[PDB]
Amino acid sequence: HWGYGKHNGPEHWHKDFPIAKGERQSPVDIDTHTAKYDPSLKPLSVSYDQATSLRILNNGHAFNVEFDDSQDKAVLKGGPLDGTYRLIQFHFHWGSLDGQGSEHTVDKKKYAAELHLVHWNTKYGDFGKAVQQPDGLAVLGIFLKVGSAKPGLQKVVDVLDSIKTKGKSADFTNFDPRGLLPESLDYWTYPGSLTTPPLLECVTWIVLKEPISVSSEQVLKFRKLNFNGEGEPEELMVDNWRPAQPLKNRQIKASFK
Ligand SMILES: [Zn+2]
Repeated sequence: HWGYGKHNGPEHWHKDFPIAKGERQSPVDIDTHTAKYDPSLKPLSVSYDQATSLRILNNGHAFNVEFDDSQDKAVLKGGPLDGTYRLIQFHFHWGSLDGQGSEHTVDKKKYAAELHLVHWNTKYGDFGKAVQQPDGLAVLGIFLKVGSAKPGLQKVVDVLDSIKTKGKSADFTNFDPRGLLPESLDYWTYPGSLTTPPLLECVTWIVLKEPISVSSEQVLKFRKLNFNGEGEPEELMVDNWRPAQPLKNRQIKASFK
């Protein structure tokens, strides 16, 4: 029964998931002056032209846009990664107010939201096996700020009324995740974890420097979702973000000077 409330939020997770106090937890603050440029890091290769989106699901903590990951259709490679990582789903974390919502921070700055494109390492065969490995996942994190609308987000925003409550799903085919990417693929990278229970330490994080802009109307639609099921007391799905965790024995690397 973990969540984001006063009685079950991030400060309680360690009781059920002791790895919450582990050595490589996420998110973290990205101190830009202390990140080190690593000239040997390769450009990212984001290959989403053949992506097959299938469905959108309200899982009670976020909404996931799910993809067919039974072939190499939408893959992430390069950068810090060895091998090929398949896109399984993306989701967001967002705030009740524009001044909070992101999980990672940049020099302590919080963005309005954060997009996570979740990929798993094909050498492990399936997602459930991948999360048990220290190099199992690669998550592309993209910050959202409020300003101009993001046209490529609109199809997502418009279906949210159909998945208001926990356990609702809707068909969501032919969505192109390339419309959620900023111009630049400059990034920071570090080893970390899932940011929701089970908090497994299986993620190579790749956090883009350049945020995307979304409109106030778009983020407001996020905030109309519900954490609860239909016919349960309504609680708005907002502030579904875990705060920054200690960096411990990790160095954040930058792909750019
Ligand atoms: Zn996430």
